[PDB]
Amino acid sequence: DHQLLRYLLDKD
Amino acid sequence: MELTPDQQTLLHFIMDSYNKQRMPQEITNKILKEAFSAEENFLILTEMATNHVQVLVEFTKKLPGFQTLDHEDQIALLKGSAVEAMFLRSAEIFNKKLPSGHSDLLEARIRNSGISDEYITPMFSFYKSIGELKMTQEEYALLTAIVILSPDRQYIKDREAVEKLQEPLLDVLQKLCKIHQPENPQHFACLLGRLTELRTFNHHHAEMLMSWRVNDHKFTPLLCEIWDVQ
Ligand SMILES: O=C(O)c1ccc(NC(=O)[C@H](C2CCCCC2)n2c(-c3ccc(-c4nccs4)cc3)nc3cc(F)c(F)cc32)cc1
Repeated sequence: DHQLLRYLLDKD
Repeated sequence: MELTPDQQTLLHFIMDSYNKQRMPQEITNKILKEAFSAEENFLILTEMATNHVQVLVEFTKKLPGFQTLDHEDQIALLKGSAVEAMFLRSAEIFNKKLPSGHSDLLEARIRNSGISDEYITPMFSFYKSIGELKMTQEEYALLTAIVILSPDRQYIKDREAVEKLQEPLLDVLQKLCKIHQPENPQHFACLLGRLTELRTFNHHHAEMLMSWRVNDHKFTPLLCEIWDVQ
């Protein structure tokens, strides 16, 4: 699972 | 032969984005300051790499077309390039000119950092090989962008969509080589060849980390996502 990468890529 | 207006715009934009990185001198000062134990060195490595991955995500999101790509393909591209990008950046840092004798001390400090000898030699061989190419900041920045946007990566669902983003960057790099290194026409092919050597470090990064001469291999939740470690 890549929760933190997913978070860093989706935010602005 | 020469860069087009669109290409000059793209190049300058990749440059602004790349210059947001931590100063090489800031990194080398931390290492050259005093001789640290293998435990203090491993802690420096994890701190440096945590910041590196954070800066890399920001550089990656500014790459033209990256945000249009499928969300799962975005993760796969980032996970597959983080390690290679830090090694590429480490070669740049290594090859930066310092006052007489300081490059010899930096080499010895890295050699004595805690990493196994089996990984020391291929690592220094790659840094040495990079330095021989006399790469400009523009070349390092484009090569980093090309490494991130590699369609030939594992778990990519739409390879065509990625190849469309990588081609203009390959085109710019090819042009820069024909201009800054005209006496060496094989320069672009040399650069592209380095990327295969980069891939070997990625294949052995987990063993490199676990073989580090420390009692505990403590990572952060972000490093566990980017590295194949627990
Ligand atoms: O852009 C940045 O912000 C940013 C900052 C730091 C670094 N890098 C580092 O700090 C580490 C130092 C080596 C000595 C011990 C501490 C870590 N580092 C490395 C190195 C070694 C091993 C690995 C791995 N093994 C397994 C998985 S990853 C990775 C790198 N090679 C280096 C060459 C240099 F000339 C240098 F000055 C530092 C170097 C790269 C990029």
